[PDB]
Amino acid sequence: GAMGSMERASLIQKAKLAEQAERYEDMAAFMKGAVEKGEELSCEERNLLSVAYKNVVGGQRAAWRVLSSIEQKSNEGPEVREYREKVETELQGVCDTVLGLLDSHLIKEAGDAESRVFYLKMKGDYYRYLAEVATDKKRIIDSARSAYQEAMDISKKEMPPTNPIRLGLALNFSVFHYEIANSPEEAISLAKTTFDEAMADLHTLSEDSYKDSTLIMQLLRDNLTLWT
Amino acid sequence: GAMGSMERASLIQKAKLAEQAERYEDMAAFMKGAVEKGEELSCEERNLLSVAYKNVVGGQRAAWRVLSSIEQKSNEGPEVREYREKVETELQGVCDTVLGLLDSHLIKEAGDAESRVFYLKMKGDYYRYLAEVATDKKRIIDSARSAYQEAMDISKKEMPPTNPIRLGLALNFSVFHYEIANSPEEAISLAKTTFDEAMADLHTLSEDSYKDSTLIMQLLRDNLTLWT
Amino acid sequence: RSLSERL
Amino acid sequence: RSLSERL
Ligand SMILES: COc1ccc(C(=O)NCCN)c2cc(C(=N)N)sc12
Ligand SMILES: COc1ccc(C(=O)NCCN)c2cc(C(=N)N)sc12
Ligand SMILES: [Ca+2]
Ligand SMILES: [Ca+2]
Ligand SMILES: [Ca+2]
Ligand SMILES: [Ca+2]
Ligand SMILES: [Cl-]
Ligand SMILES: [Cl-]
Ligand SMILES: [Cl-]
Ligand SMILES: [Cl-]
Ligand SMILES: [Cl-]
Ligand SMILES: [Cl-]
Ligand SMILES: [Mg+2]
Ligand SMILES: [Mg+2]
Repeated sequence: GAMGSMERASLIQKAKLAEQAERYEDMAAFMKGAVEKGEELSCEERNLLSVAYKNVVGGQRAAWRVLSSIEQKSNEGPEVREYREKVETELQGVCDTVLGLLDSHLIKEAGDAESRVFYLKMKGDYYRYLAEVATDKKRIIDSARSAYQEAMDISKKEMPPTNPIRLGLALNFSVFHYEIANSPEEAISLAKTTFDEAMADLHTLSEDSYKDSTLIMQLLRDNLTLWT
Repeated sequence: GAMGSMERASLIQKAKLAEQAERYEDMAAFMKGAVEKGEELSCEERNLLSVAYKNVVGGQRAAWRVLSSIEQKSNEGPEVREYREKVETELQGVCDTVLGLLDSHLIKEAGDAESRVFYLKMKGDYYRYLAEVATDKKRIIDSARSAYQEAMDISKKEMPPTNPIRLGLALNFSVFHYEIANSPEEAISLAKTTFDEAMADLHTLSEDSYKDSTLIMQLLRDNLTLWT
Repeated sequence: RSLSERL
Repeated sequence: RSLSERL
């Protein structure tokens, strides 16, 4: 690893600075270095990892989207395809790096539901990003589905319906159903059941937990509004 | 150069795609490659060069700003200084690359006022960016001032007061006076004289030129509002 | 496009 | 901070 020279704690500290500076590539490299130290991640540290790579891959997806749309209009010189391929190859590289970190060795060492569901959701997310770009695509979709399903089974056994990780997992799994798996009815059914079960569990939450959970439930409702 | 393999025209085409995709690092590398072909740049091509590097350096300045402020609060571990230094070193590298392109060999081949004033303004801008970060600083400031002054003398002889390059040059030169050279009165006097002379020349412009010029004159007025 | 879990 | 020439 490139960050083998820096203390674990200094990598985490600099990751938070990079976030403040909105330098998400630096942030990702710092958190990649922290992971490669070999110790498990705290809840805070896991979210720093996710925030960093989600911003990096997010800019890549947005760019791939623009170029792919330009490419498809020109099909209704080689430059548009070439550069779209470059961004695409770059996006796949970031996804493979994240999946590499999860496979070596964050997932196998994650024993608590909070950490294991988080990493398996993340694994589903980044196979979903690869899927958005693939054509191979069937196998990537199955890998995404498998990771999401494993995470769902654990969250249903081990987490209350208003747990933000469980809600975010269900939200993203329903996006997978709707956008990737051509299962819009499965997407709608999962969003409804997720929303309703969380609603019934809100009475157990504190003021702050209530805010955290309802914020994510609103995304479920927004999608249902767009989907129906 | 890294782009020695690609056609000049393909570099320009991909620069415009990178702009649409908001991939300004790619855009800068593409335009750097186009410059290194050795041919002079068209008006459009010059603005692509400026847009690309201005976005790259802009993100660096914004990040350096955040970290430097964090650093100074911690002075009223080495991590904050180290990472601020990394971003700073990275910012100086981009400025040196641009100044390198201007010195090899865009400026010496720029004969028209439109191109020569543009490159000399650009040279002043990127010495100003180095100045924001320097402490060496006196020499960098003088280099910025010298480039700006040379550009001003040519624009006054060769351009009408409403020329957008002349207005943008005067605007940025006044920012230099106010923010770098501790000459707030010189900044104010230049903004007033620039605004007034352009006002008198608007009657010569078309509808579209009128819009382009007044848009930049508003920035002069905004600064004067903040400065007085 | 469908809305994802936010950060 | 003072306003620069925009793109
Ligand atoms: C819901 O996700 C989070 C949970 C907790 C924290 C956090 O500060 N924990 C302190 C020790 N437990 C955090 C920080 C983030 C950031 N820097 N963007 S996300 C995020
Ligand atoms: C004022 O600066 C400009 C002038 C002209 C053009 C342009 O299209 N010229 C076409 C041939 N003359 C342009 C394109 C930009 C861009 N891609 N962001 S800036 C910019
Ligand atoms: Ca390694
Ligand atoms: Ca139906
Ligand atoms: Ca070279
Ligand atoms: Ca005075
Ligand atoms: Cl290694
Ligand atoms: Cl590495
Ligand atoms: Cl390695
Ligand atoms: Cl070379
Ligand atoms: Cl090179
Ligand atoms: Cl070189
Ligand atoms: Mg150590
Ligand atoms: Mg050629």
